[PDB]
Amino acid sequence: GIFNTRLSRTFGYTIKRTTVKTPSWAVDMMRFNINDFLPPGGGSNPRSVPFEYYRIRKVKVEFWPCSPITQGDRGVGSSAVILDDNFVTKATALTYDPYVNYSSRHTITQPFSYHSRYFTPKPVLDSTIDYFQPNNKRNQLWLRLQTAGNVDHVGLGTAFENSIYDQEYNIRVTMYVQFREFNLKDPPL
Amino acid sequence: GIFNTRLSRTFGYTIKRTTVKTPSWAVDMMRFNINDFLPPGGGSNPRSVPFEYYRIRKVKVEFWPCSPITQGDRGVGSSAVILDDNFVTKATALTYDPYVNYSSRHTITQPFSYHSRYFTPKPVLDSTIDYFQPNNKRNQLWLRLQTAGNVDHVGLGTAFENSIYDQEYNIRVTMYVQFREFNLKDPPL
Amino acid sequence: GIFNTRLSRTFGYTIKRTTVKTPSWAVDMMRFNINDFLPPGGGSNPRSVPFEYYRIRKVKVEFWPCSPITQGDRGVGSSAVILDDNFVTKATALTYDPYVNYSSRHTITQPFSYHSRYFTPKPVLDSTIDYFQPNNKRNQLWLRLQTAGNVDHVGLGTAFENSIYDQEYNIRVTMYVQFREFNLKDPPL
Amino acid sequence: GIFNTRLSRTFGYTIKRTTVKTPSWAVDMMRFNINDFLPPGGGSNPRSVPFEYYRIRKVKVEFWPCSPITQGDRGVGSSAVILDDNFVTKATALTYDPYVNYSSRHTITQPFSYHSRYFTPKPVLDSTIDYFQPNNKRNQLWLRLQTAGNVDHVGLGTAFENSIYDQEYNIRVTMYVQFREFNLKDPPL
Amino acid sequence: GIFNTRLSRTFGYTIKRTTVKTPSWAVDMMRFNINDFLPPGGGSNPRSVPFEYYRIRKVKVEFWPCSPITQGDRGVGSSAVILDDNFVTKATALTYDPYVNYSSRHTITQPFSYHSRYFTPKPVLDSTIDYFQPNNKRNQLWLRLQTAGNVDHVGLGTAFENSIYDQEYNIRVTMYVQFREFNLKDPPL
Amino acid sequence: GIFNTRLSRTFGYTIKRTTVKTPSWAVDMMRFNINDFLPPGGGSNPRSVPFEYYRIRKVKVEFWPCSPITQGDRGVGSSAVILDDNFVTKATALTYDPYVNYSSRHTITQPFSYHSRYFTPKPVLDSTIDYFQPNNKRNQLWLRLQTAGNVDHVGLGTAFENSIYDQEYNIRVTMYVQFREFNLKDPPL
Repeated sequence: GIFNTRLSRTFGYTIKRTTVKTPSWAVDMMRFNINDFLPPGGGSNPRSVPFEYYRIRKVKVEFWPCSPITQGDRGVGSSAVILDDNFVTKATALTYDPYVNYSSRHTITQPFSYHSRYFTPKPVLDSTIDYFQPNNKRNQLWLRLQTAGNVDHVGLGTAFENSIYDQEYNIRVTMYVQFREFNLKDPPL
Repeated sequence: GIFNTRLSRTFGYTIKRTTVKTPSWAVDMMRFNINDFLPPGGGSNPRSVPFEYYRIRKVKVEFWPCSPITQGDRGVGSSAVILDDNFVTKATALTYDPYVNYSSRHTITQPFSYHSRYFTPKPVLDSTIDYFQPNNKRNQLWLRLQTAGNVDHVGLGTAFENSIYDQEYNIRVTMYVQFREFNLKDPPL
Repeated sequence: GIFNTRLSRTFGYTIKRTTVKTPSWAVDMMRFNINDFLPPGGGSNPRSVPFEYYRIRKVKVEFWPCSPITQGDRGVGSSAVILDDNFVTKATALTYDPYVNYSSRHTITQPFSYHSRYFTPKPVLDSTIDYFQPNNKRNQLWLRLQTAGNVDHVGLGTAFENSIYDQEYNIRVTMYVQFREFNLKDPPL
Repeated sequence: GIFNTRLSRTFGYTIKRTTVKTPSWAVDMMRFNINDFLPPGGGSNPRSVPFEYYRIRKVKVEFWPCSPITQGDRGVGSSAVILDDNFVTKATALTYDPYVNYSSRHTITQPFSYHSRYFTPKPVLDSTIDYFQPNNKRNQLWLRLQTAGNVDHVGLGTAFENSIYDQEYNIRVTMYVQFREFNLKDPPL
Repeated sequence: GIFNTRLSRTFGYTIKRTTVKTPSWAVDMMRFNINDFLPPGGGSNPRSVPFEYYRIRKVKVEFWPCSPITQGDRGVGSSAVILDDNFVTKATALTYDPYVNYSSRHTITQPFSYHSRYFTPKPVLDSTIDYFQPNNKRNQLWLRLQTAGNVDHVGLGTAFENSIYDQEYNIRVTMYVQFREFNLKDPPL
Repeated sequence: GIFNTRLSRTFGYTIKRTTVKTPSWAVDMMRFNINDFLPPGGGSNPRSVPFEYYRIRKVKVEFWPCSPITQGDRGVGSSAVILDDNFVTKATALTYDPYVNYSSRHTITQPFSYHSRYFTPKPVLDSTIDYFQPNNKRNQLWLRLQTAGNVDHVGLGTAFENSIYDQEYNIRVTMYVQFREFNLKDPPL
């Protein structure tokens, strides 16, 4: 019983100002979990979408700027796809862009420019070995939609060039999911 | 955002015994509401299936017998489709089968025989005028999936021939529904 | 169980004389109900036509004159189709023909001339909102054939030019109806 | 104004037990009249189906058993079509099956088996001469739908083999009729 | 007598500032009535457009910004189509975007960006049941153009992200309507 | 924004009796103005049909008789089309029919006979020069729909033969007009 749908979530991210003169970059990570998109249900149905299995097909991360088009001290960054839960260490002012030479690098124009990334994440099945599957719609694993313990999906790391002014963003993540085995429970009343 | 699925519900019905010698029939009615198939949800989602609109496409009423194949004093009844909320009055021992000459009559062999009816119900929009639409998949009205006040759908009336022995049934109603406008709400935690 | 038939009814209408010199018009309305065409039945069958549902397909209103061809002070009127239960107010001598500029106006030659109107009426489901369906034979609503409380159908308003002489008419309304679900009940005797 | 419909009626028949050891048969007759299927109407319409003429096209006699499938002392009988109102005399325990060598004989397995007969009856126009028409849909006579004096149609005789146990049946006769000349009368109220 | 035309109306909407630090959204609703687009007429014609019936085909809601392109603290919202008169409750600072996961969601870039929505509304025939028709130009109901009591059409709800600065908009609603039955009345003078 | 419609108006005309023995004719004129068909509106809309421009395409003048078919002293007259506002002088008993040799003459049988004239009028732009356009639907001038000062259109003159009895008529003029530039004004309330 397949049901392809779309789930979204919005949150903020700010790159604080720095008095440093050099071009330094701010590094951060981004994971994706389905608990943040799918709330708990009620009653005999533990989740709000009554299905048993799921598998995330795609994610769309949108960096919607919060800064005016008149803001100066512009910069240039990079967003890369990291499917293994080993990101570059979080840094405030690093002397280089680590994600620049990555094959999945897209340039981030800053601060007042929109940046989208559309990709297929991978689940963290074993963080010790960090193995994942290649892209195959027919062979992608089905995970279970747990009650409160779903596994973290992974796949984006960023590097933003710091500035004299604060750079704020409203980040909207949209997960395109595919469920299976409609499992609604209908007790009497 | 269409999602065709299937919702079921099971309950009992018994035709008590009678010392009456004549062939008399027991008349009863059967309505269908979505509250009995779809429970309430939890949190910001008032229902367990996160959709706004619905429309019932078909219903399958199954009379699963509870009686052995050796039971005697067998009989013959009738099930008809009544799309307007004006049934024949409920009777214990009526001297005739009212639903026999109906154009939608199917014979009910009793007591140990299975009886199915598969049809398209109609909602009770105005019980004073009792108007309904003909069968058209493209023009069927969309109703709202209310929180605790959904409207009763209608469409089956029965007439069972009484017997010296009690005739029990386990009735399984299956509604084939079609939802629209996925409306999941994901607050923080 | 479809059965298309034809039901008729005859009654009178008179436009009384007036000493008024000007050309004035007499306005009146015309509704259609099935109780006036279908009498009550007898016994377990509440109506004389043993069916459950109905829907009026067409109506033919015929103004058969009662006046001789030698009658003078002739005039000219208008008949229009009003499918919403908000007619021009009934008037005895109005200074104009209100139904003249209506898109459904047919000229009424008076007094000794025959006037027919053949159209599809609409039921009064909600007089507050006054909504109706367009003409579609496949999508027309089925109403219930009530026992003594059927809903009024609507669709004709007239304007007759007054005269020194009385103008009488014998009005024959013919409704072309379509029933469904033969529901005869046959108790013993 | 043709209207083909279907009228039904249900009643009981029992073959009482006998201590007789031999194989004996119980003979009985079965006539069909439209008064038992069509009740009287009400008011100016003397009958509940407002038509003038009728002619019976077919009849379906269904012997629905009342006995369990575990009942012993089973037997074998015969049902024949007798279109002339001269049946074999009614007998309780006759030493042979009279209807066995009839060209229209169908075997009746007893007691827990269903038996249907579908045929075209004939009216009793003159019981002295006992003449009837062959099967022709285009040339079949139209009779009048009388008020309380309709003519008996004929066409089935049976022979059931007696048993130590009582053999009960619920007999459902369905007549497929064809009416003509819709004659509804609509007085005022 | 069909006449397709276009009626417009302009009004303001402001999202007041908030000292709240979090990303919160301001929720509001939007209904459409024809009294706000069609004024009352004069004399025997109660309305300014001389027609009897109407049905709204489409509506175009245009959020024309009032804010400069240099305004900061930008945000991201959502507009959805709600055809049933049960909107998300009006809120000043809600901790999430309720209309984000709706199938009819369009992103609203704020504050200095234009947002259009073009859709087919539905009338509020019964607010208790909240039923509406699917999109069909041939089967869409005709309503009556009342004098001062027309029914509210429905179909848009919004969620705007709050900001430190006031976000003003000039909202221009354009209804594409279709009238019927030209009913001009021409008394003497 | 074109809108072709139809506007009507009804009024009386009488040819009084004369003791004169000779055949004399009564001459009269007939102009057409849109103020007599289109009333004033209300509010910011000065007219009841909310358009700016107009041009009259056709006019249908219908002489509906008021006299019985038994009336004697019958006669013969003439109706001609006069597109320039210079009619034959109005006369009570003229010794000849002036409009008889006109190329646009149609015979008027009197008194109990219907007479129609269907033609394209012309506006009175300059009564001193009296110039008009030939018939061309594509090149016909658009006039302005003034508030209370519209220009008179012209195009019919008549000659009725007098009689011993009074000859009354109910004259119904129907103008087929074409408007342009829908200009509805919708202030607040």
